[PDB]
Amino acid sequence: DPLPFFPPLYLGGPEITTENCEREPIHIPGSIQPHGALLTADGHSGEVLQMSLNAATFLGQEPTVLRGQTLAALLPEQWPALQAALPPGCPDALQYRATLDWPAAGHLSLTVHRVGELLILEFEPTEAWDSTGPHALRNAMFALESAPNLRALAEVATQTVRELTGFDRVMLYKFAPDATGEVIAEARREGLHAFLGHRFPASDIPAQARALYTRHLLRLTADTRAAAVPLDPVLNPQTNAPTPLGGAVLRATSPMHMQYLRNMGVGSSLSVSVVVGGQLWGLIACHHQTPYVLPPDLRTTLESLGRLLSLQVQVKEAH
Amino acid sequence: DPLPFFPPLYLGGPEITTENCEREPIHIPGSIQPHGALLTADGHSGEVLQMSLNAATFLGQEPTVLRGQTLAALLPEQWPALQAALPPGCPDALQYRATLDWPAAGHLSLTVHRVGELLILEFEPTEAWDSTGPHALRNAMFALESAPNLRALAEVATQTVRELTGFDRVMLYKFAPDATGEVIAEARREGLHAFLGHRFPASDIPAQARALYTRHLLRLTADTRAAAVPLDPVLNPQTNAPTPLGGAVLRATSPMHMQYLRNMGVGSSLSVSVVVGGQLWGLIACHHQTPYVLPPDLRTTLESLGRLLSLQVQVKEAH
Ligand SMILES: *C/C=C1/C(=C/c2[nH]c(/C=C3[NH+]=C(/C=C4\NC(=O)C(C=C)=C4C)C(C)=C\3CCC(=O)O)c(CCC(=O)O)c2C)NC(=O)[C@H]1C
Ligand SMILES: *C/C=C1/C(=C/c2[nH]c(/C=C3[NH+]=C(/C=C4\NC(=O)C(C=C)=C4C)C(C)=C\3CCC(=O)O)c(CCC(=O)O)c2C)NC(=O)[C@H]1C
Repeated sequence: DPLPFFPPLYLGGPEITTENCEREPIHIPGSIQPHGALLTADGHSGEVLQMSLNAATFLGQEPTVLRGQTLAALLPEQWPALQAALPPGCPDALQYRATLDWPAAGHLSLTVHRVGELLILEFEPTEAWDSTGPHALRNAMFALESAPNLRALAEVATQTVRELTGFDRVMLYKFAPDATGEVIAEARREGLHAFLGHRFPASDIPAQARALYTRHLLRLTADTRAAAVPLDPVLNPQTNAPTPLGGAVLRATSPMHMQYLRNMGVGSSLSVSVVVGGQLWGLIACHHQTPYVLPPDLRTTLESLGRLLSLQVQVKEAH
Repeated sequence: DPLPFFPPLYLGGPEITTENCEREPIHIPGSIQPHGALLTADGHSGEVLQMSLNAATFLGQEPTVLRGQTLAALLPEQWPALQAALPPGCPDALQYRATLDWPAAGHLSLTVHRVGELLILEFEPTEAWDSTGPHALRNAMFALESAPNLRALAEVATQTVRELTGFDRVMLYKFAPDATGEVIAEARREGLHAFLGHRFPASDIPAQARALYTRHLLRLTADTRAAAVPLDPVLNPQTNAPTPLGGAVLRATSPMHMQYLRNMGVGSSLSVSVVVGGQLWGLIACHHQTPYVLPPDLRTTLESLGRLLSLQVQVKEAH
């Protein structure tokens, strides 16, 4: 049961310290990570309402020009499909995805979700050969199914995610009822110090983060030294209030957690929730030594693997 | 516990009737469906040993020319990857998949699996826009997870598979302990007669088919009037014995079952096993009124959906 959040910094909220960090409003940082661009749009008319300041880098046109234009004009070939896929009242985790062409190498991957009356559109560069078929997940299911017990399932899950992603470290981090955690399996690059069997205080993943991670099952920091890029305007004009970004992987990471990652020598981090009977059971927690953008198709594969693993854990815990 | 099979027709076995059909060797028909091509190759040297008679249609070169050539020569860009993906002793259900270019429209999809010392290579045409992302499955998982009980899960599963495939009819067919079956959910085109709630004798899916369907989880008939195309030579030269084709979706369907489908007015059929605690629990059973080749990526998506559904059933039955 998390504490209520304080206002974010851009609304005069307090600075976050180790004394108050359970109240950081991590879902509304009003900014994104710089490896992609974000727009928000009215859910009915498709009018573009907010834009990340870096949008020209990815979209080819300046934020000041794009604002107020409709998606019906900007994305004539996707707007109907997008509307149909995300009707009013749909779950905020439901996503529409499409691949767009862009004057640069590879393509742009577009991911969209709906929060209330707002559509949130994420654009990130993707290379052609950076596709992952349904086979990745399909082939992986076999070894997960043959695991004879919970610990063996955990060991195969971390090895499989490391093989699929190439991350330097992949852990299964299990929560105890007091919200402390333990690394119960780990696949890692030879020579990296082991976190296997190590336990960590509840404060390392505070209660509002655990709540968020029960609703939105994947999040990441692509570069633990990269500065966030503001949304402009920072408030959603529909509401004159902050834009919820929990459902966007481009959401800026809490600075407190960015410092934690840097202190561990981590250049890139990603985790996927394992949710069992509606409760946060654990995380598939991944590190890389250097910045790294896991491709959208692979992130989606990892999400599905998380759901599979949650069901396999739920089956085994009943036994 | 199925009866032992008789020899196949091409080894002088008996004709199959309603009196002996539990002994039809359905896994070794020595032939494939005509919408793709099949080769078999030695698992170590990659020498091509058998070829479907129609291979020139898909590969551009005549069967008589391709035989005896090595995959190292024929597929220089895939042979190393293929070898690495399917090492000796790997599960016969494990697959390697790749998309090849071919002088015709779209591409060729290549699917490979290993049985003993043999590699079995299936080639089928696929269109560019016939790709299905990991998102299809990922988005589908939500409604399956929210289903409040087993029957509701069944209803959402059939509707979801019908939405993903466009099939005229999608059923969940559940086996009873006496191997009879019941259609426990059904999504169908308006106006088609309902099979919902109908029960069927065990003989409609005989014991050797149920055994096969416990190991190889997807099979189909793309055109219920299409004649099978022989493999040549029909016997695997490694063994001087029939080539097991259970793991190839291009395997020719039992003529008995083809007639059953025609009697039902079905033009195309596909099913996916639901396997719970290693036992065949049921099938996701699909019909179309006319011939139809579900694309490889969508078939793989359906496989994964079957595994997901099996785990969700297993979770709910425990409760
Ligand atoms: C006073 C505030 C604190 C704090 C805040 C915080 N932590 C997170 C998110 C995560 N913390 C994680 C912790 C671990 N990663 C590890 O590798 C290990 C052990 C080896 C642990 C215990 C993880 C996995 C996350 C999830 C994010 C990710 O996978 O990178 C947040 C939320 C970040 C966000 O989503 O914006 C916050 C606010 N952590 C602290 O220790 C104290 C100082
Ligand atoms: C004497 C032999 C018989 C026989 C053989 C047979 N049947 C199958 C495979 C299937 N039969 C299925 C039956 C149903 N489909 C339906 O729509 C309904 C009810 C509405 C039923 C009861 C199904 C679903 C299959 C699986 C294949 C598929 O999905 O199309 C085989 C094996 C075919 C193969 O894989 O080569 C065989 C040998 N069926 C008979 O009724 C008797 C005459």
